[PDB]
Amino acid sequence: PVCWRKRVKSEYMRLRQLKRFRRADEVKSMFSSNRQKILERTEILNQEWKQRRIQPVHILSTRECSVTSDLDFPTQVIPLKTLNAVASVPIMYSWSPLQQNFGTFIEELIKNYDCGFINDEIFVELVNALGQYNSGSDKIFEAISSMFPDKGTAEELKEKYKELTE
Amino acid sequence: RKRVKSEYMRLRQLKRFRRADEVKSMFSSNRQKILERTEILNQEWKQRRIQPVHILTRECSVTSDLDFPTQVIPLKTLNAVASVPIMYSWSPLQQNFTFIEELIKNYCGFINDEIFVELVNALGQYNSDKIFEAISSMFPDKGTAEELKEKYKELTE
Amino acid sequence: PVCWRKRVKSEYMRLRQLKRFRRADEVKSMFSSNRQKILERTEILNQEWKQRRIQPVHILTRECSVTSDLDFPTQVIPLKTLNAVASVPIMYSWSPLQQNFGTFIEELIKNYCGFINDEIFVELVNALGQYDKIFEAISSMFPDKGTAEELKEKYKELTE
Amino acid sequence: SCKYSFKCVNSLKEDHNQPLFGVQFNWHSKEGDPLVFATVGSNRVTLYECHSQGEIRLLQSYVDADADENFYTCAWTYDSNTSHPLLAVAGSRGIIRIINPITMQCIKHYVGHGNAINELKFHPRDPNLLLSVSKDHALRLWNIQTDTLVAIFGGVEGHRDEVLSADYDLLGEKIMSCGMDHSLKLWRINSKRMMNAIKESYDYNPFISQKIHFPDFSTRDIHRNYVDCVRWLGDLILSKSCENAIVCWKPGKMEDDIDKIKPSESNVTILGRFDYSQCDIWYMRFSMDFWQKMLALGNQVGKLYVWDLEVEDPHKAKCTTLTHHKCGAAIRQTSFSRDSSILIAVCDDASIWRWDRL
Amino acid sequence: GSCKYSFKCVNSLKEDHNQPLFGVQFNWHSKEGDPLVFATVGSNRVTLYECHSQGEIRLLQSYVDADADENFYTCAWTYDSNTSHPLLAVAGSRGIIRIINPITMQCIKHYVGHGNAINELKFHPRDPNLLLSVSKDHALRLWNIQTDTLVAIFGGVEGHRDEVLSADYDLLGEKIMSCGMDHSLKLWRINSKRMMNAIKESYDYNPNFISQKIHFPDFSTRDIHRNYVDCVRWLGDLILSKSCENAIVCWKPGKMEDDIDKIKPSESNVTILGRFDYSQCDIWYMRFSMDFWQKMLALGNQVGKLYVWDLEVEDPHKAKCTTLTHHKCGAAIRQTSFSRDSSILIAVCDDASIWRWDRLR
Amino acid sequence: GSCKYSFKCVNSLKEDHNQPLFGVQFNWHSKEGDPLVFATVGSNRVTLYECHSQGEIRLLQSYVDADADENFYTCAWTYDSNTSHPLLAVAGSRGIIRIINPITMQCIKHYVGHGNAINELKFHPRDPNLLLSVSKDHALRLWNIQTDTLVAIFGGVEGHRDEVLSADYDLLGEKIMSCGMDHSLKLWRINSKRMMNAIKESYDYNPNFISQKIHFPDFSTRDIHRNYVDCVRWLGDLILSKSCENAIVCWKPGKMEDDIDKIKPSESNVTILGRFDYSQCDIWYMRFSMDFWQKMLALGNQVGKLYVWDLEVEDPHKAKCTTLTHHKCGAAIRQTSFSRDSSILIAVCDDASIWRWDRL
Repeated sequence: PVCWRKRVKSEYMRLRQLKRFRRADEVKSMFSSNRQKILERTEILNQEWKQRRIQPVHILSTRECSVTSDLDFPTQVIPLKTLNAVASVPIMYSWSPLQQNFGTFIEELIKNYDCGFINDEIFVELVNALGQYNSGSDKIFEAISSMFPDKGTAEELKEKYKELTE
Repeated sequence: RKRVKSEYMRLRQLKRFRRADEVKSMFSSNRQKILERTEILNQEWKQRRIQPVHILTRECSVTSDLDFPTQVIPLKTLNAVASVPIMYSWSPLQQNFTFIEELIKNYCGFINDEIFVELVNALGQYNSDKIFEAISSMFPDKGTAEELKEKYKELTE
Repeated sequence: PVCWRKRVKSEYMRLRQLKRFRRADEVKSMFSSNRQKILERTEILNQEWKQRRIQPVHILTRECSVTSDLDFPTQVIPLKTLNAVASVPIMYSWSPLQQNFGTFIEELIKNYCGFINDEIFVELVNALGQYDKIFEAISSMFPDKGTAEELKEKYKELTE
Repeated sequence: SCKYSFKCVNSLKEDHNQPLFGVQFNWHSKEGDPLVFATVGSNRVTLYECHSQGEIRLLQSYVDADADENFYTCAWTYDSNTSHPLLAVAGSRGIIRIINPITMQCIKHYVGHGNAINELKFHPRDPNLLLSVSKDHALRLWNIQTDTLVAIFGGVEGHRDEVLSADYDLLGEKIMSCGMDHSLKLWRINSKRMMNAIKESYDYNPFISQKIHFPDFSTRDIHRNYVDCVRWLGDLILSKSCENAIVCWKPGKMEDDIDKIKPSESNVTILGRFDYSQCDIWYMRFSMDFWQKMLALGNQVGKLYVWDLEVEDPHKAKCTTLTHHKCGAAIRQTSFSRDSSILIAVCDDASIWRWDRL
Repeated sequence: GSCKYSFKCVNSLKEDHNQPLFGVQFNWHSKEGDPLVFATVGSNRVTLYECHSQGEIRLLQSYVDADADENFYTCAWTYDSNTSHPLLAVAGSRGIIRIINPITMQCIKHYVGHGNAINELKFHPRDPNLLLSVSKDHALRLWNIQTDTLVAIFGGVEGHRDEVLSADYDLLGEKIMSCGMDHSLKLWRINSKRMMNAIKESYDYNPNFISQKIHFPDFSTRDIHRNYVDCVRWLGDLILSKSCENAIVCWKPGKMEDDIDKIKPSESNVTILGRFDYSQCDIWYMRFSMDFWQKMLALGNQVGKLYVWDLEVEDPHKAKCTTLTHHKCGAAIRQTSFSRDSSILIAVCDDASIWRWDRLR
Repeated sequence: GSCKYSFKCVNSLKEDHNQPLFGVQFNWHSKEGDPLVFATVGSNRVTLYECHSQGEIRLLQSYVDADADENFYTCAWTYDSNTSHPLLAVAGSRGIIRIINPITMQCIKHYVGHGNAINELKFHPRDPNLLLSVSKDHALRLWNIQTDTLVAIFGGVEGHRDEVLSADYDLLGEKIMSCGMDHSLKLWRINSKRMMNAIKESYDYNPNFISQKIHFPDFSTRDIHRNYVDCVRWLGDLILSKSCENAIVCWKPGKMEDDIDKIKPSESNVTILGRFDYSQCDIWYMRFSMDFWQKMLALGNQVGKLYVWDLEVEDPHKAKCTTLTHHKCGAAIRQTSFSRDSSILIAVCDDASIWRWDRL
């Protein structure tokens, strides 16, 4: 009756407590065998570190930065180095059942952009300054057009140089 | 017509003064009513001798802005309050109405076949059909008494 | 080939740095020219200031406090409340023909029926009985109680 | 000026960084025993002991098993059979717990209410009578000696919204409640109906709970918004709301006696107003000392106002302002020690501020 | 390279309302030998302080508006020529100008003209009675506070198309430069004969007056900033102005060679001289300041840092500031103010704090 | 059962941006005798500090990304085999890896290609050139920063199905364990012949390159935590991992008797050894730390408290931890870092504050 139901609780609590003791003993040996592996493997890593001799980081010298401290220590100010921007690569992709499809100087022009990248005054000064090297005279205008295509093609820049020098 | 203006402020200051004196004596009468009844409570308090509160894995901390150091004491967990599983029926005629708990706390899945046979064998040391009725009364999910008795005969072989 | 665009890149930046130099020179000159204008004009205002003798500000129910993180103590002074400003009610009407548009009653609404009881109403008329003409005074000052002779119908009824 | 002056001698901070809503000194301490107070916030109850030189010793603290529980208030009492002190706490989920700090165990639970409990008050004369005011528009009176619900104050003419506060009068004959329905209501417990209900709450042994529908006085003409704190000042009433004033008023006309006030009473008399500033947020409760000589209230920017209730015209008298540079959090509740030597304030940033009278 | 002005933080206060302090002004009208006093405005409060040795800041006066929903944004000092009393003007969200006399401790004059909130107040550098107000109602207004008349309304058909956020007289008080949320900066000459006649007739008025409606500014541009312009000041004949783009632009109307006094209203050119660069000042209504001698530029950012540039160097736009920082100062700095002798720099914050920075010599 | 390690707060710093600092890493490659230095990442800023006597923390170097919208989440130290320079890898919301050289003070390498933001960077314990980046795109990637090649992509048809929040090499660098927002923890071996030949061909590459996609992990489980897993570390052949349920679970694949290197991918069993319990750390992206010798475990909570466990006791899961607290430290601690000798412990917070704890 009620007495058997109490021994069921009794014997069940005992059987589970035993199996708790059984597994507790297991994880203790799992932890102890495991630390031996950590001990030897970290020693391998450490013995490799004692071979290397890596150089120490130094503070070796208009934007700055500051770090403040709650304690006796003074405010520290050092210059803020700006990390070079990462280049976005202009990927273009074409798909058809048949096929698929896919320097320094021009970023020089873009970022200190305050005509088409070069004005008439500097363009004429440029043509004149290049006449020293060399009998084509066309190779000059083809090169200026190559690097400054926004101002015109080779034959266009030749016409404009003559316009501006009259 | 400016004496209606000052005869009025004459009269309303007359009644502003009278009501100011009314609450003055109201507070005074009320204060002694406070004085009498707080000492009726305080002399009841002097007759009592209530015990003082003293210092007692989860811990707790209390920091201080001033030179006093941080204090750490354990965090006693208050026992969970039981949600009563209620039920209610309606009719124009009528209106009707610890072991399990820690089994669910410590959690077919309650008792598995290996520990089930150890439980039967353990209870058999006391003397078996009464044993299976007690086990299913405790673990109804494992099966009824007759189900448990051939459950044990199946696993014994 | 590649040698020519080498030459124009070097000659271009040679000529570009010469003109950045030139514009840097012009802003340099603009600032220094401007600085003497600042110096000249700020001393004009400074000499005008030395002629005047402005009085200094001096210290002090609701109070205010100002605390300090450092060793200075907390400062408390009374808070002076600024007199409220009245944006007057403007009623404006438009026609293609036209365009249409003392303190005691301000004090009357603040310390707040008809603004005046019947117990103080009759105490007011007998207060002025010391000094028909009486009740056109009271009704223009206290309009809600009624007109001038509604107010002597008023006094006849509570007298009896 | 104001007569009482204080010094801030300590500032603590509990590790949960959660608003502490309530703080209560244990006034049942016997003369000579150190002054002890309790705090409630989040699912935590914490007990402290005050000492020399500003020292505050951390004694005990408890966590409710339920993580979604949020205690709002606490209240001290004692077991007259054992003279052990007891602390009752309640909050968001509407369950009353009775903690025994001597045996460091929770001894009793009461799960009657419908929603959150906003205030807990013990009868001044009978330590076993506990009053809980709740979000379900009702007040409940419990007998924690026999675990019986004596009465339920509310119903057809009870509060039509959350009850936020209530207070026994000094001798414990009547209750004054207030809530979000703008109204303050008087509940006489010295009635013979209520007296017989309290007697049979004790006579019961293995229940009849009396539902009081009508109060003995009601007014909605003191404040024009939620009333979130009410306390008796003898036979007068102190109650506040978001209009930055504690109003001192009384039912009836100036000369009308409190115990002769009929439920029909259509009048109230407002004696004066304790004016303060920047306390327009909800659930900011004010406090008095045992002798009802001082009145304290903290505001939402860390300042603490203390009034002298014994001067000629308290409503027109200046108050003492207790302010500290590092204290800018909203003070949710204050508590004087029994001898009024210490005043504690708890804030929405789990901070505790100790002010010692000079 | 390094900047030459260095400061030490010698005090920090906190007002009891814990509401943002938007404005702070030192009284530059005080005579030599009188203590340096400054005013703060925030919430519905006006507060006056007196600076002393060793960082001590004495609290002198405090005022509250009867209206709790009033929110003062700015203030400006002046004086009564007849009585030699200093006067302080305050204004804010309710669009009402108040003049407070700290000597009598009364509020002597109210002006309630504007259609909405007032964002900046400025007094003429040569006439203490002429008060300029810029407002949310798209217009500027010039008041004569001795005759209680409104001299002119700077706005209309070619005035600002959105809120006016700031303005500033030039040093001699001949022209005004304004800016606002329509991205524009506009020039209003007050030394024109129309304005000169308006000012004197405003002085000649006595009751038995209409104000001059200026529709067209003498210059306008949207081509300095790409967003709202929330603070403008004159630097001699050049302009300093800023937006939310973490830079103060130094520019001038017309081409490099052009005289300010010969810029015609048709001028479609502007010249950028340079930019004072900084960081973390991208929220709105953060104002920079200069000392009387216009040798220093100060600006606070939204995380409690205080930038000070030397304006006297050859390339001010290319030189580093000194950042003044304190471990306990982390709230946005709405405005700063130098004392007349540049000895003290005060900064007010969004958490109602005040920070006193004393110059090291 | 007190924890034997105890610390003292000796300094508290604060960077000027007042933005959350998500990562802190001591430079463990520093040689004996050189001062202990550490790096913090937060906002678009990187900052190197030097620790000195009496709690002094010297400010050494600081960098800002040109992109104002970059937000670095993690960093990791390595070194150059040839030049002996230490190197620092940083990454965050924009999913690009930068290699900063503090000796020359310039950014020497970009690695762009991840689908989305990178939540963790880790360097191979034996090969300084092998970098691991786990990302929002559900994948892991192994880079060879000597030849600038992608060695392998871990993920695909049986990889993670949501963001990858953390990963860790074992001590000898033979396998990787990763976790993420899909409740999963997956084991990727790199000592397989397929991976070792991919690492070899990455090295023998010269342009004068196909990266291998690993679709199937060598083990995977969702039966450890019931929510996102935001931090995983190896403890020998055992694993420590945590979620928002306020516990660090110590577990191992297979059953108790099963060897880690004999686990084959079909394994459906796991074994929970114990749990390191704490409180008030239920927000996401809160990472725990270990010293080099794996004798201590440290984790900060969201209200400024810092827990430190002694992992070398008999019952580590059942032992009291040291609770480091300070009255003015109430901001969420995002990451901790032990010096190599474990004499110093640094914590960085959501209010850009840096806390220095010196061991006693």
